[PDB]
This record gives sequence, structure tokens and C-alpha cells, in this order.
Amino acid sequence: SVKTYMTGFILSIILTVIPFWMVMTGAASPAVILGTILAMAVVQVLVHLVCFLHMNTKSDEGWNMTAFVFTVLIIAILVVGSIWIMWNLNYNMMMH
Amino acid sequence: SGCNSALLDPKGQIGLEQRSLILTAFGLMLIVVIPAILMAVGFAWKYRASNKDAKYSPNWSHSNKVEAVVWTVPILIIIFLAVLTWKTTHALEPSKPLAHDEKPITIEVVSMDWKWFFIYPEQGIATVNEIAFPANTPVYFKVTSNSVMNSFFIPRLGSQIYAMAGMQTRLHLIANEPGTYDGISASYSGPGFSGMKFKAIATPDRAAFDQWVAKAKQSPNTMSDMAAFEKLAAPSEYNQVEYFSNVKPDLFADVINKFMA
Amino acid sequence: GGTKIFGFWIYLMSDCILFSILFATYAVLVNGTAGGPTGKDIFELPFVLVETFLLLFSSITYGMAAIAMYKNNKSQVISWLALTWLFGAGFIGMEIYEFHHLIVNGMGPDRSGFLSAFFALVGTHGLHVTSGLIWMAVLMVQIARRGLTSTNRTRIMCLSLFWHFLDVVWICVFTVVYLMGAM
Amino acid sequence: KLSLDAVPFHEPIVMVTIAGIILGGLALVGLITYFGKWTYLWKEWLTSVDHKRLGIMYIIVAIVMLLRGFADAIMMRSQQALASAGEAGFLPPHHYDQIFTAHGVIMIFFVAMPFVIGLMNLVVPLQIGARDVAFPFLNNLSFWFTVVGVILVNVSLGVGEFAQTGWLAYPPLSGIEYSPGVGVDYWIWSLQLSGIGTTLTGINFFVTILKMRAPGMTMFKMPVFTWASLCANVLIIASFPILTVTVALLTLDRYLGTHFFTNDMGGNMMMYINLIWAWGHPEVYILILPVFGVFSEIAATFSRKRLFGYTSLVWATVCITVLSFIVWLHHFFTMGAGANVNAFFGITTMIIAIPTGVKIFNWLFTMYQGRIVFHSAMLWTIGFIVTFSVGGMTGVLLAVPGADFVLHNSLFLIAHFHNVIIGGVVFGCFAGMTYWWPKAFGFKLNETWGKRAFWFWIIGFFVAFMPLYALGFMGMTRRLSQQIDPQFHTMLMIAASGAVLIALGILCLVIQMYVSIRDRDQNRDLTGDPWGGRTLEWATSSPPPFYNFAVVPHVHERDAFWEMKEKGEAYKKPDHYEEIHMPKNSGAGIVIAAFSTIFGFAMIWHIWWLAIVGFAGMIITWIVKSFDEDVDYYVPVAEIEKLENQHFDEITKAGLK
Ligand code: HEO
Ligand SMILES: CCCCCCCC/C=C/CCCCCCCC(=O)OC[C@H](COP(=O)(O)OCCN)OC(=O)CCCCCCC/C=C/CCCCCCCC
Ligand SMILES: CCCCCCCC/C=C\CCCCCCCC(=O)O[C@H](COC(=O)CCCCCCC/C=C/CCCCCCCC)COP(=O)(O)OCCN
Ligand code: HEM
Ligand SMILES: [Cu+2]
Repeated sequence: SVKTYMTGFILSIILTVIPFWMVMTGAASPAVILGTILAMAVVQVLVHLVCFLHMNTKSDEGWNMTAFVFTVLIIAILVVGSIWIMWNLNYNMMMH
Repeated sequence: SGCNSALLDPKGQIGLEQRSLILTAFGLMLIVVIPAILMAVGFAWKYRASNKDAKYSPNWSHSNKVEAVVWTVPILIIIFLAVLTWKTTHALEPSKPLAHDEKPITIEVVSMDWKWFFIYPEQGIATVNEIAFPANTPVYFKVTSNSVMNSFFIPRLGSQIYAMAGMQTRLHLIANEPGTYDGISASYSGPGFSGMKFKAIATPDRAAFDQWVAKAKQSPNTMSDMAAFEKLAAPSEYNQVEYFSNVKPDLFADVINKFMA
Repeated sequence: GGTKIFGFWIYLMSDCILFSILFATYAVLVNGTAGGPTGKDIFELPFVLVETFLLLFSSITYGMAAIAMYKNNKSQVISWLALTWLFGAGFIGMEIYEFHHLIVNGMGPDRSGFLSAFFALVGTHGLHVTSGLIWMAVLMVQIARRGLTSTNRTRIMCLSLFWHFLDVVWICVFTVVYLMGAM
Repeated sequence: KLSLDAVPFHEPIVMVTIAGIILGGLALVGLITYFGKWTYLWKEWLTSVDHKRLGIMYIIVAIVMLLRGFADAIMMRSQQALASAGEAGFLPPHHYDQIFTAHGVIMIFFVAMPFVIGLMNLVVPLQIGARDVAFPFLNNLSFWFTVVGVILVNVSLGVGEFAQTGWLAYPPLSGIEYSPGVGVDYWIWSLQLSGIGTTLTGINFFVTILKMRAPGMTMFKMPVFTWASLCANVLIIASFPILTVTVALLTLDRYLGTHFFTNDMGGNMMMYINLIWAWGHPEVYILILPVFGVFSEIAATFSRKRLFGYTSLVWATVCITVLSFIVWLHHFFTMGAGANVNAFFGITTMIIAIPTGVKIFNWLFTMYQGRIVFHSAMLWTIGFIVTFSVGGMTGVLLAVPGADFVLHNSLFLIAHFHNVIIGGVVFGCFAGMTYWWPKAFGFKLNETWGKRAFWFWIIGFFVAFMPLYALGFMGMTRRLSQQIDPQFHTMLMIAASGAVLIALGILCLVIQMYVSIRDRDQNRDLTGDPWGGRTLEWATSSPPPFYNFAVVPHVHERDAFWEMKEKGEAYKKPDHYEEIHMPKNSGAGIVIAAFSTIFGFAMIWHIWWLAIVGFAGMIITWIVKSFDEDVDYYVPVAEIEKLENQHFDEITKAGLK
């Protein structure tokens, strides 16, 4: 597994350097910088999942990608419900 | 379920719509829950272990016919209840301007430490554990807390809102009938929580509310300056009704800005 | 044998839930700067960058350690584990150094809600990395004493999941708390 | 440096009588252990890595803490009955506010979670044909973390206080500025340890169900209590970490002076309610799903009929598992949120009622055309259907935001959650006790006192919380202790009478536990398969062997044991018994928990030196236990022959095969 870790080494470096460069040096309107750092972070997370964690469909008869998919769904539900609720809450708590 | 209770037979339009919603939701689930209990007892008696003439048929698991109605009838009742819920949640929400042809009276509420403070900015009055509003006149509550979360709640008028420090919550109420309505904090706040009771004297007319304001303007003490507020915000469990002649022009905002900063 | 790896994987899913809760708390409290730092003026992005490929290199050297564990060599696994522990200790030291230049100043976790949530999220990631460093040290001691025989290579495969999950959490961390705070 | 502990525990009050009673009972139990079995308790219990004994100890802790929780609840009912239309009661506001908080915390985390976890621990490894849980030492450690939580919430009674904020400790009142006492520290440091233990329990059982199944038992061939436990463990894994965070986020609020939830310097208190209920409702379904499995098994067993809707009853459980994370805002509808979020979460709450209703109707149709024998467990099942249907109906009445705006924290909410919690979890945890008592302990509970306990419980509950629905409709709010109202007196006195009836029910249950143990020999389960029995837990002996299986049966069908009873191949002398490795009992769970008790009590009271050596006591033992290499022992085939032949001696004595 030397190749896959080194494949996930140059990819990890090149997807953890361009976000820092885009943010520190600007060179892009805020909306493109945010979208690109978020995309590069989702892709680097997937690269670390597939290359480093050795994620695969079969695993021990599923239940690893399935468990990870369920955990991602619950994380998304919890985060988007703790932002959407609190955005609607904090909006309705103002002098306005 | 008391017939002459506060939830049943409310004295507010936002409470009457709330009771209608409660009754129709309770009715919608009777046609499901009541069959459930009735079959729970009927199957137990009819089949039993000694009722040997019953159709004792084991190993009968799957029934596409039975499971179909079992899934569908709650689905239909919940779809209808969900349409009703959406309508009544966008209709009976607090901060809804209550769609009336009268000018809402703004009553800035501040749930202090085991007492309620009310500030009528337009009238200049300030009261402790007592409000008053004309009959069939909208009342607009800027409910905030001073120490800990509370819940402004007039059960007969319907609907409650949460009082949080640094946060202004909007609560529109209205009293369709004149009279005195009990008020309470519905969120536990401390040892004096059982004493956070106020009265809501829904005056018969605007003239009786002007009489109530004029009586409050005869209070020798006045709500001038924020330093008085800290004196009133001192922890005390059971506070008698106290009136204040005039208030600082923006006292409720300065209560919120103690925390919001 | 393989049940322990699966159990640790679902514990890592539980830690994913924990870190998601911390991320939501930060994302809501990020604007709660009570007349203090706004985050943009204190995050010092280059200091994060040297941190972020100081924990990125750590995952790669632990990967080397794991692929050596697939082989029978023990010296290679101990050397790569020591390198991983050095990189993790450097990361934790940089975390403390950043904190020691925030708590000494009037910039501590009690300064504001935003600083409290940033300190909680990053300190919880740092406490997970420190738990990983203690676990890596204990595992190195076990490997030296007993070798990659059994229930020691299982611990290698659970600490690999732990360390790589930690680096993924730090990917999310530098993406969200850092970086986005400073534009 | 004793730091904040000092001399004042509770001397000027009459909780020192309760403390002295507890000390006397502890001394009596210590003496009874002293003469008789004292190392046995250490060597077979208290160190066990066996799922059956850990489950029994979980259930014993649940009963022992149910006595204290119900003592708190009878004091609450007496205080509320006295205060209404009368003078002040025996509980001042200070003390009473520790009574509802401790009642809710003890009943939820130490009476319901341990009871459900004990039932799952005892049954699931048996049902899935597994010799033990996947992580036999993460089970004893988790039990002892539940025990350290119990010890902290009981020490709170004598030393210090146990929080005057509510059973969830809402942020501004539970903050260090408004609750400077150690009560919220007791709450935090008991709940966090209990949550760690419960998260480890959930991990253990999730791996056990997914990986330790018998060969041939697929996902849709498992018993329905196993599916329900799998769903509750999914929820435990995906929800208790939230409880770990927010409580910890409260801890830093009270210890480091942070501002996560303080309303002063940018903190948002509304975040704590969002997180605590995003954990809370998933924990509610964690409590209710295993007893749904318990009632599915009891109905299928005591109706002598196959479970009606297995596929529907498994997919409804899975839908409840996945839909319980989108509902939580229905706990703070009155927070002031917009109509859109309130309507969305109310609709989600009403959509999470279709699966439960489907499960109820599946159980009803399981009774349909069946030989319903009215055992105590079946009576509990019928009472559960009757009460839980009402409790859920009132639950969906509070699920419409337009009605929760006016019924949020009334006694109608108290009646909803008490109706569902009792007629659900409590009925399921007593029906499991009656149903699986032969399968853990060789005797059977006395059916005469079991029926009396059920009738007392059902009648008392229906006259202790039906009045609370009327009180909620009358405008009474939750935690009223002093000067309630004259109007509330009649219904509060009826509720007090109902609480007395529930006390008589608990006493009848205690008498059943005594009259059965006294008659442990004048009844018995020689076969190992009493009351028919369709799942793969009744194929063993009534006190099942420590390995609990010598063949790991093939199953290859849904019911499994009912199939092999039907087609004869039920009781077959297997023949060659291979050596099977069983985990070795380790006491490292006790010390790690004990330092936790040292860590918790030294964190509640600010003895940092003892907390440093308490937290470092947990770690070093964890390190030392890692070094341990003797973690399993092979049981000799001679003992497997001796036990299995003994079991078949009784199978043969009766009908046999
Ligand atoms: C484990 C116990 C348990 C269970 C199973 C439930 C189940 C439910 N609960 Fe409850 N709850 C429980 C325990 C609690 N609840 C709470 C709080 C709570 C609140 C808080 C509101 C507020 O805070 O102001 C709401 C709205 C509900 C609603 C519901 C609903 C809709 C269900 C549904 O899942 C019930 C589903 C069952 C039904 C519906 C009956 C069977 C169905 C049939 C017969 C047919 C179905 C079809 C239709 C109904 C159309 N609950 C609280 C905390 C109170 C507090 O301190 O704030 C607790 C402890
Ligand atoms: C005085 C010390 C002060 C330290 C301060 C900094 C915090 C340090 C925290 C350290 C926590 C413990 C780290 C792990 C030590 C033990 C490692 C270990 O045992 O490894 C092997 C172990 C068991 O392997 P088996 O083969 O099953 O063993 C069989 C025999 N029992 O492997 C495992 O799978 C265990 C994995 C452990 C993961 C630990 C994760 C810790 C997470 C911490 C979260 C913190 C959250 C933030 C709040 C912190 C408190 C304010
Ligand atoms: C300071 C803040 C408050 C918290 C204080 C307490 C902190 C945590 C203390 C330690 C708790 C965890 C102890 C774990 C003990 C070992 C677990 C273990 O290895 O169990 C094995 C299984 O191996 C595993 O690794 C289990 C599966 C994977 C579990 C991974 C998570 C373990 C717990 C990590 C810590 C969780 C809490 C961290 C802190 C959270 C925030 C407070 C059991 O199976 P056997 O075959 O019997 O093993 C041989 C026994 N001689
Ligand atoms: C069966 C006997 C029980 C009785 C008589 C009883 C009675 C009560 C009473 C009187 C209250 C206070 C109501 C109020 O003033 O707001 C209460 C609160 C509560 N009970 Fe129970 N209860 C019982 C069992 C249980 C069980 C089994 C659970 C859950 C496992 C439970 C959980 C709670 C909770 C969570 C609260 C609210 C705590 C709080 O507000 O902080 N109770 N109970
Ligand atoms: Cu809920």
C-alpha cells in the first residue's frame, strides 16, 4: 500500500496547500474562495477516507461504509438542524 | 380535561383557535387510538386461551391486505394532521400581528428574579406581577428575561413564549372577554418559581384601561434610571403588585443591552 | 479479532457525532465576539498551515508503520511509530503554543463565546491527539515488549483508524474554524 | 486540602434520617456479605464479563434506584397535595427543587437506561446465539460506569445537593452564576460517566448484534427484540456523544468560566437546549425501542402465534431509528422560533408516530387468532398497548406546535411523558423481568403476586397521571412546589392517591421477588423452555451455562427455536464438544470505575489534587489492563459435558427428544 499512501500524500498536500494559498493571498472574490476551500476539504476528506482509512464497499460485509454513510447523514442532520434552528432562533431574538 | 378549565373554554382568540386545534387533533387520533384499545381488549377476550371455539390460526404472519390498511390509516390521519399543523403553525405562531382592526398595546415583559415586570412604553407605566389591556384589543408582548429563562404564559388567553436574557420574543395575545386571567411562568427558574404569578385584568373598555393606567400613574415611586431596575431585580420570591409612575424612555431595550452588550 | 477494529470504527463514528456537535456549537457561537477578537485577527493562518501538514505527515508515517505491520519487520514499525509520535507531539506543542499566546493575553476561553467555542473545538481535537499520543506510546511499549504477534497488530489497526480520523477532523477544523474565520 | 467539601453536608435538615437509613442498610448488606458469600460476589459477580450476570446486576441497580426515584416522586406528590389548598409542605422550595431534578435523573439514567440495558445484555447474546457480547470487558466497565453514576447521584443526597435546575439543567439556571452550588456539578459528573458507560454499552451491543450472530441467522432472521436492541444501540452510538459534549460544554461553563451558554458575553443559551434535546429525544427512543422488542417477543410467545408483521415491525423500528434525529425541536416549540422550523419539526414528530402505530397494530394482530395465555407478562403487554396508545395520542397532541404553544410545560407534558415512559419502558422492564426470570435464575416469578403488581400499577397510574392531564388543561405548570392553587387541589389529591397505589404496586413487586425466591424450589424451569418460547434463548438451561451455548446453533430460519421444536430437532445430544474460549473475569472494571468515583467526587467538590490522581488512576489502570495477556480461558470439554448432560437429564426427565 505504498502507492496509495503516496497517492494520498501528494493529493493531500496539493489539496491542503491551495486552500491556504487562496485564503492568504486572496486573488478571488469571497464566495469563490469559500466554495473552493469547502470543495477541496470535502475532496481531501474523501481522499483520506479512501486512501488512508482503506474504506471500501465490502469491508466486513458492509457496515463500514454503511456505518460511515449513516454517521455522515446524522452529522449533516444535526449540524444543519443546529444552524437552521439557531439561525431562525437568533433572528427571532432581535430588536429588529 | 376540565370543561371549565383554562385550556378548555379559553378567553382569547389565539386561545380559542388553540382549543379548536387541540380538539380536532384529539378527534383525529380517536378514530385510530380508540380502535387500538378496543381491539387490544377485544382480541384478548375473544381469543383468549380457553375460548376454544375461536379461529386459532398460528403461523399467520404476512397479510398484504391487513398491513396495507395498518400502514395507510395512520398515513392518512398524519397527512391530514400535517396539513392542519402547517396551517395552524403559520397561523397561531407568536410574533404574528394578530390581524385586528385595533392598535396593539405594547407591553414589554421582563421576567425578573421570581417576579414579572411590565413596561408600557406608550403609557409610561411599569407594574410588577400585574398587566391590564382593553377587551378585544390586541396586546403585543416584548418578552425578555433578566436572570434566567422563563415562560410568559396566560393559560386562559392561550399561547406561551420563552423569556430569555438578551433576547426579545414577540407574543401577540388578545382577550375576547373582559375579566381577570391568571398568569404564570411556565419555565422553572428557581426557588421562587412557584411565586411567578401575575394577573391580567382585561379591562372591559379602553376607558377602564385608562383608569388602570391613571391609578398606576399615582404611584409615588417611579421607574427612572437603570439603577432602580437593579434594586427591583434583587432576588425576591413573592412580590406584591407594585406600580411605577413613569419609566425610562427605553428601559426594556436597556435590559436587553445588559446582556447583548 | 476483526470485531475490535469494527467496534473502534463505530466508536470513531460516535466521535464524529461529538465533533459535529462541537462544530455546530462553533458555527453558532462564531459571531459571539463580545467586543473581543473576531478570529480573523488571531488565527495566524501560516501557523495553522505548518500545523496542518504536521498532522498530515503524521498520518502518512503512521500509514508507513501500518504497511510495515503487514510485513513482519518490527524495527520499521517502531521507527515509523516513533516518527508519528514525534510529529504528533510537535502538533500538540504547537497547539499549546498557540493557546499559551491566547490565555496569557486577554484572549482566553472566558474572554468571549466565540473564543470559548474555538477553544473547546480545537482543545477537544488536541485532547484526542494527546490521547492518540499516549496510546501510541503505550502501543510502542507493547510492540517492543511483545512484538507484532496478536492484539498488538489489532491495536495498530485501531490506532491507524484513530489517527487518520483525527487528521480528517483536523481537515474539517482548519477548513472551518481557521481559514473561514480569516476570510 | 479537602477544598470545597467541608463539614456542612445536610445536618440542619431531615435528609439525615434518609442518609442514616441508607448507611444502616449498607451496613446490613455488608454484614450479610461478611457471613456467607463474600468472595463469590467478587469472583462471579462484580468482576463478571458474562452478559447474563452483568444484565442481572444492571436490573438490580435499576430496581434499587427505582425505589429512590419513587421515594422522590411520592414526596413530590405529597408536597404538591399539601401545598394546594393548604399551608406550605414539608419540602421548602430549596429541597423540593432537588427532588424533581434527582427524580428525573435517577429515573431516566439510572432506572430506565440500566433496566433496558440489563434486559438487552441478558437476552440479546442468548437470542442471537452468541456465547458472550463482542467486548466482554467493555460490558463490565460500562456497568461499573453506570454504578459510579449511581454512587454520585446518591452521595449528592448526603454530601451536598443534586441541582435545582431540572433533569436536563437548562443553561442559564445551571450556570455557575445562578447555581453556584455543587448540585449541577453532581448532575454533570454523574451524567457524563453514565453517558460514557452507555456509549460503550451501545458500541458493544452494536458489534455483538452485527458480528457475533450464529451462522445462518441473517439480519431478517433475528428476533425482534434483537432488532429493537440494534436500533436502540444505533441511537446510543449516534446520540449519547451529544450528551457527552453538551454536558462537557456545560462543565467548562462552570469550571473554566467559558461562555458557551452564559447569557452574558456572547454565549447562546438556546444552543444548550437544542443540543440537550437533540440527544434527549433519541434517548427517549433508546428507552422505548428495546421494550418494543420485549413486547413483540412476549406477545409472540404468549399468543402461541407467529409475530404478525416482522418485516413491517423491523422496518418500522428502523424508520423510528432514522427519524428520531429530525424531531428534537418539538421539545422547545415555545422558544420563539419561526413557524417554518416549528411546523417542520411538528410534522416530523407526527410522521414518527406512524411507525409506532404500525408496531402497535402488528402486536394487536399477533394477538388476533392466537392462544392468548394471560401470564403476568402478557398482562403487562396488554396494559402497555392500552396505556402507550393514550400516551402517544397525547404525545402527538403536543406535537402540533399550535397546541404545544399552550401545553408546553404544563402537567399535560408531565402526563404525556409519564404515560409513555411508564406504560412503555416500565411495563416492558417488568414484563421482561417476569418473562426472562426463568432464563436468568432457575425459578419462575410467582404469577399470583405478578398479576397483583400489574393491576396495582395500572390502576394507580391511571389515577395518578390522568388527573395530570386535567391539571395541564387547567393551566398548572410543571415544577410548582409552594402555594400551587386552590383549584388544583382535587386533582393533585387524586394524583397523590394514584401515587400511593403505585407504591402498593412496587411493594407487591418486591413481595413477588421475595415470595418467588422463598419458593425457588417449589417451582422451577427444568426444561429451560417455559411458557412455550419461540426464540433461541429458551434452547438453553434455565440458569444458562456460562458459555450459554455449546453448539452455536444453525438457526437458518426466522423463529429458530420454534422451528426446531416443530420439526423435532430441538433437544439433540450434540456429541463431540469442542473447547471454546471464554473471556476471563477481570476486576479492572471496578478500579477504573472506582477512580472515576474518585475523579467525579473530586471534580464536583474542587479537590483538584484528588481529581488529578483520580483521572490518572483511570488511565494507568487502563494502561495496565492493556498489558494484560491472559484475557480468555478455554473451558475444558469435561465441564461442557457435565453441564450439557445435566441439562439433558432434565430434558429427558420430562418430554425430551
Ligand atoms: C420513552 C418514552 C417516550 C416515548 C415513547 C415518547 C413518544 C412520544 N412523545 Fe414524548 N415520549 C417519551 C418520553 C418523553 N417525551 C417527552 C416530551 C415530549 C414532547 C415535548 C413537548 C414540550 O416539551 O413542550 C412531545 C411533543 C412529545 C411527543 C411525543 C410523541 C409524538 C411521541 C410518539 O413517539 C408516540 C407514538 C405513539 C403513538 C402516537 C400511539 C400509538 C399509535 C397509534 C395507536 C396509531 C398512530 C397513528 C396516529 C397517532 C395517527 N414528547 C419527554 C420529556 C418531557 C420534558 O421534560 O420536557 C419525555 C421523557
Ligand atoms: C495525568 C495525565 C494527564 C493527561 C492529560 C491529557 C489527556 C489524556 C487522555 C488519555 C486518554 C486515554 C488514552 C488511551 C490510553 C489507553 C490505550 C490502550 O489501552 O490502547 C489499547 C486499547 C485496547 O486494545 P485491546 O487489544 O482491546 O486491549 C485488550 C486489553 N485491555 O485499544 C483501543 O482500541 C482503545 C482505544 C482508546 C481510545 C481513546 C479515545 C480518547 C478520546 C478522548 C476524548 C476527549 C474529549 C474532550 C474532553 C476531555 C476531558 C476534558
Ligand atoms: C475527564 C472527563 C470525564 C471523563 C472521564 C473518563 C474518561 C475515559 C476513561 C476510560 C474509558 C474507556 C475505557 C476503555 C477500556 C478498554 C476497552 C477495550 O479495549 O475493550 C475491549 C474491546 O477492545 C476495544 O477496543 C473495544 C472496542 C472499541 C472501543 C473504542 C472506545 C473505547 C473507549 C474510549 C474512551 C471513550 C471516552 C473518552 C472520553 C469522552 C469525553 C469525556 C473489550 O473486549 P475484550 O475482548 O474483553 O478485551 C480484552 C480485555 N482484557
Ligand atoms: C411510576 C412512578 C412515578 C411517579 C409517581 C412520578 C411522579 C413524578 C412527579 C410528581 C414529577 C414532578 C412533576 C412536576 O412537578 O413537574 C415527576 C417528574 C419527572 N419524572 Fe416522574 N414519576 C414516576 C416515574 C418516573 C419514571 C419511570 C420516569 C422515567 C424513567 C420519570 C421521569 C420523570 C422526569 C424526567 C420528570 C421531570 C424532571 C424534571 O422536571 O426535571 N418518572 N415525576
Ligand atoms: Cu423528542
